[PDB]
Amino acid sequence: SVLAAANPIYGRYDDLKSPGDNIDFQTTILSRFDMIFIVKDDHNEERDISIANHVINIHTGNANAMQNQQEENGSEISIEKMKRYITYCRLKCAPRLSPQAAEKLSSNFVTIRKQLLINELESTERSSIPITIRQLEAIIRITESLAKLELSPIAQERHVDEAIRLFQASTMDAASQEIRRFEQELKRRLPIGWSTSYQTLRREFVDTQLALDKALYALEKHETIQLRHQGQNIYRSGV
Amino acid sequence: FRKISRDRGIIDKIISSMAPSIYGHRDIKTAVACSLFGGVPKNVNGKHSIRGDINVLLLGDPGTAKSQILKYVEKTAHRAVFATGQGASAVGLTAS
Ligand SMILES: Nc1ncnc2c1ncn2[C@@H]1O[C@H](COP(=O)(O)OP(=O)(O)NP(=O)(O)O)[C@@H](O)[C@H]1O
Ligand SMILES: [Mg+2]
Repeated sequence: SVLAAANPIYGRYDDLKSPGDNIDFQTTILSRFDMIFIVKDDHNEERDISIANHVINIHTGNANAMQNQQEENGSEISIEKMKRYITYCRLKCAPRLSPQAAEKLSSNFVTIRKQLLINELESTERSSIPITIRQLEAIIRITESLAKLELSPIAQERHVDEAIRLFQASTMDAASQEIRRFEQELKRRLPIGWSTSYQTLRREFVDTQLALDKALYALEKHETIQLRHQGQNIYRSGV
Repeated sequence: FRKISRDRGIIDKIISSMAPSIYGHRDIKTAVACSLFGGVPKNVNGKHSIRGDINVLLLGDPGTAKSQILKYVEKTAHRAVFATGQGASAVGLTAS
């Protein structure tokens, strides 16, 4: 196993810049990682307060007792016992996928491939973070490892759900990252506090055509619009 | 040492005593004092080790005693090494 740690180009991730400019690594080496995490300082004040209280509890030496209580409570295990347990799992078990797990994984592969295709069209360039058939095998290995914890001789639907969730939380999240006329049209034609049902906006804009969903993503990130009611109602919530 | 440590002004007398022939720059003298005494290095049950050393950057204009401060710290610290700019290679800094 290769566990690697790196900073982006420009050191801090530089969010408004393209990922293809922020990421040094070629798509060849990137594809060899089952999970790519892009880690960012969220700067959220509640989180920062929480981290500050935690880190103070580290430096004060409170954490020495806290970890021991957590271990004796059975909510945590030690370095030594975990080391032996990883060895035992690596020597006892090597699970297969059930047929149901196999189908869910296969359909998930075509789903994420479609997402990458449309994103490459929307950004009109090949993505730096890739999704390839090697990355299906990444989700397969993760599924098997998740079953390998409990020494289950087969992986099951639940393990595939967690494997898919982890891949979505890591490699997809790494991959995930004229309209100016249409947005001011929507601002003109939907005043504050009222709702346009989405499909009518789609018909009107088409009747003038993919600029619609870019406009909605921008206006939803801002306070001006709120996608109420299962996304059916475009609500001019803010300015 | 035990006697002078009792003085209410001892932190300030130490800080004033850092590089005494350099005028002003009490912030630099404070940063140098903090670095030269250092923090406490810590190790959380052996499972997580934490830096005790304090790293300091003197960023600024020419003719403002920065190099002289560093030469003083080379004079004063119990183990010290000094390496200017282009004179330091990657392996000459860490190991080779
Ligand atoms: N506050 C000061 N008190 C006394 N001498 C000073 C002071 N500021 C500068 N000098 C003198 O300025 C000269 C140059 O100091 P030096 O340490 O090389 O400055 P510097 O900050 O390193 N400038 P530079 O090397 O161009 O980045 C020395 O001979 C010092 O004595
Ligand atoms: Mg200098």
